[PDB]
Amino acid sequence: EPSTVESTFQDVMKSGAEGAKYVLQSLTVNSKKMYKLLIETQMQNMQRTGVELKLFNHLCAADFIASNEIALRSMLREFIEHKMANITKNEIIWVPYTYAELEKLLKTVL
Amino acid sequence: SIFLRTKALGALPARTAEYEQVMNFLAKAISEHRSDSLYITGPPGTGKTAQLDMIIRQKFLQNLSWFELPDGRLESVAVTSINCISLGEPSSIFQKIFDSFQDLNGPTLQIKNMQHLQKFLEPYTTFVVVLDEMDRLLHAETQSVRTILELFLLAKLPTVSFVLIGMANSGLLPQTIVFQPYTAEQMYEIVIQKMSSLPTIIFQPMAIKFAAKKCALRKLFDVLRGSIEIYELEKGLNYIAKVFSKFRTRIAKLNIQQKLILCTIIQSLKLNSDATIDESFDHYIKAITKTDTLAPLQRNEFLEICTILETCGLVSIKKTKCKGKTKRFVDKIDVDLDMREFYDEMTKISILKPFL
Amino acid sequence: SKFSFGQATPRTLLGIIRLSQALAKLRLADMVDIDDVEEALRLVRVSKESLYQETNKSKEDESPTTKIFTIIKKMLQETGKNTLSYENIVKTVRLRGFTMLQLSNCIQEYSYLNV
Amino acid sequence: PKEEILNFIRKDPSNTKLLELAETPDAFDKVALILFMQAIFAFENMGLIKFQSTKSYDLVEKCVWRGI
Amino acid sequence: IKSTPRRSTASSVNATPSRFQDDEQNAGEDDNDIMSPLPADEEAELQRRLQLGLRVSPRHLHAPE
Ligand SMILES: [Mg+2]
Repeated sequence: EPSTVESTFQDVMKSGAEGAKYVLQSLTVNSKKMYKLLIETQMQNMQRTGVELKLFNHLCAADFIASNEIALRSMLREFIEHKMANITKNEIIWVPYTYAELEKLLKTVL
Repeated sequence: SIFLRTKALGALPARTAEYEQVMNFLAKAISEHRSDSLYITGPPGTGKTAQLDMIIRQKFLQNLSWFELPDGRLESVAVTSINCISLGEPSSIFQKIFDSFQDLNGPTLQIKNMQHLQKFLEPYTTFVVVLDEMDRLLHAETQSVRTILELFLLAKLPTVSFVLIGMANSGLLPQTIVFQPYTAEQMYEIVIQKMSSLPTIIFQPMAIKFAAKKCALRKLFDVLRGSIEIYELEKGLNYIAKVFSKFRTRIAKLNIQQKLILCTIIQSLKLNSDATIDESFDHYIKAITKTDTLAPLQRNEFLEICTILETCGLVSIKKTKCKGKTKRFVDKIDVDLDMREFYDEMTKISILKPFL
Repeated sequence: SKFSFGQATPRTLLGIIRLSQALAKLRLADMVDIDDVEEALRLVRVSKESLYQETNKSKEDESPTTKIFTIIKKMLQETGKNTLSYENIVKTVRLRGFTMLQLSNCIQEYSYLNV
Repeated sequence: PKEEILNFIRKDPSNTKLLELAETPDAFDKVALILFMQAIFAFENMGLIKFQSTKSYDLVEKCVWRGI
Repeated sequence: IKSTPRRSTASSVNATPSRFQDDEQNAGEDDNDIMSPLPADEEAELQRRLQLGLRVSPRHLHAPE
């Protein structure tokens, strides 16, 4: 017997592909532009280690999105709560996610 | 006065895309007498509670009214409002619904769970409930999702008539509707729609456009209200810019003596990573002795300078443990400022160089 | 540190003497001057600085307020009082070469922060 | 087999959702993953396999040997 | 046309918005006064207007100041 009744009591499907799309939908317009530049820079060479701390500030110099330099902590503490940009300073960040399903996320946010 | 009524301020403005989707859920549950559960999510400030309260206060046994069907009929619809955070226990949410529907003249029965609440809605009448903030109903995975799972099963089985409309905060699944936040053009229409009852409008068309884009609804109300209190305390386009600026600066507000200790705090965290208050005091003393400038301070008065940085918002002092052989509880020191603004304010005085 | 070389052995001290004595033979001089000692010590510093890069920065030409602050440190070393009446520090600034107008602006600046 | 799996899932014309999934080129890679996840969890409830960490789910161990 | 017009015309940006300047209005108002005597690409001008943040004082598509 395949056991269909007892199989609905455990987490069979078990960092959130469909859950990350609902987070960006509830955010503002300027909040989605901050995550779009981080994905394009990280998925450029999957052998790039990621986006450095001062590297993210260089993207704001070419596109007026944030305010200044002290406003970086206001957006960094919110992305780490939804599990989307893990830190790994040897500050180089890298989220544990492959580029197989990450390419489809750029079409939804566009 | 026109300044007193402006600061105090069924289709809501900038919400016609979600108002029709909400009324469509009730067109199939009251007309066909089918039980279903609704789920509403979104960030705080999208006007979720203001949208549901406007429908009840317009187109809607105590608490009995009449609802107008699209084709043209009449039915006894009972609508109530019960908040989840305004309760004592999450398991006692079934008793509050009974007190809001049953009349006070009849007998008051006690409800324990689902078996005592389903039998009451069997003979009956569309019971509409508005459970605000359903995210607090969990017990802070098996025992946590118990009140939500029980209330969802009560509004899914037939033979009864109980609808559930919840407003959370960001084959029997509820219809999820994501509330989109207000943008620049959406926040501007609500301002003119809310202040439409006023005879004279003292606001400028170019000032509301700046506050609508900089705040992208509760944050916009505090900006417009602050401009009226500021203008009335000193006696336009510049009125909207003063509300965003009055609410590098934390460094200039300190003295020259407090800047020397602060410069040694970030210096000890670079060559030692995790450091405590006892280790930071020894590094500051040995750093000022080679220069032979300014008199040193004792360890008792060393905490007075660090208290100024904590109140302003530059040094965060927490309580953690150690990582060596003597892993005991000790007070660790940490910072939360940027290195770009730190290496630019102290360099303008041209009096300190080895301390940076 | 990472560039941990050898210890200051006494054999390295005799090497500077042999290098300074060999430099005097090329100049046909029976006495070692000061230029022979500086030339012999330069060859040792060059061989030791081969690991470091060619990036050297030095700047020490700020406002003259720092030079006046050094005179105040001499009074605190002998006594150690932060009083407002300063009649002995003015006599030391005049002997240096600074004017009396710029001295009054430096004392008022330090008195505001209580130094 | 790939030809027998696609031909069996298309024998139910009443279900319109079963014919839409078989039209995708990744249909054989998705059906085999569903049956594999149902058999893996069925083996853990009986005590055949064993998981390592809780927030990992990447390696499985053996705890039942036939013959002993 | 880049080592001199990029610096001379940058001083007029601090006094052009009466100080909020939108990027949509730059292609409708400055195209007949600044972009007409000095031709430049629309994509290349976006990086020049965004590089003003390095000077602290001249700070979405809007340019607050
Ligand atoms: Mg609310």
